[PDB]
Amino acid sequence: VNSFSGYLKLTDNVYIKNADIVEEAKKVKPTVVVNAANVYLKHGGGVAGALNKATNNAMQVESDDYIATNGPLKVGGSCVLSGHNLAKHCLHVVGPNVNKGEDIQLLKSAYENFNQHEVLLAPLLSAGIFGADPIHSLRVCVDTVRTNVYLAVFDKNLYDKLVSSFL
Ligand SMILES: OC1(CNc2ncnc3[nH]ccc23)CCOCC1
Ligand SMILES: [Cl-]
Repeated sequence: VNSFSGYLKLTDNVYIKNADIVEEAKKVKPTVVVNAANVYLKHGGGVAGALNKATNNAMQVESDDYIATNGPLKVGGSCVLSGHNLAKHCLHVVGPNVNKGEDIQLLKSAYENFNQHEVLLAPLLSAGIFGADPIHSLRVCVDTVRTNVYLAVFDKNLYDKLVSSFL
């Protein structure tokens, strides 16, 4: 039993809700919140910009030190950093950015990072400003993630379409 509330159950391990991931994280304080990161951990917009703003830029400060030490992530890769005031940990996961020409096949590799964590609050990878089809992202999530994932979908209109078309 966990403290996630109001989710629709899609499969044995995948749950979905119309919610602002920032507000969800502040309420639940989950062990792991997933950020929709880029390889530079430049949290300028989308989910990443919103999560960073909620940390008063502390996420960006930590991220800049991480990059200065380690260099960029790989598309499809991830790193675990602090969750600041939002979660115990933040799993920064890089889905492919379609608006950069990146190979959508890497979306499965990106979701595989979730399997290293027993429970996660997460957005749909590569959705929004990363340019992928969210229906496809949800399908890849369900077919790749085996741990317990709670998906926050900000757009109410998009949430209803994902549920109604879910196979
Ligand atoms: O959910 C999508 C990604 N964007 C966010 N998701 C959750 N919480 C958020 N807070 C700020 C941005 C944001 C992906 C599916 O298409 C709709 C947008
Ligand atoms: Cl977005």
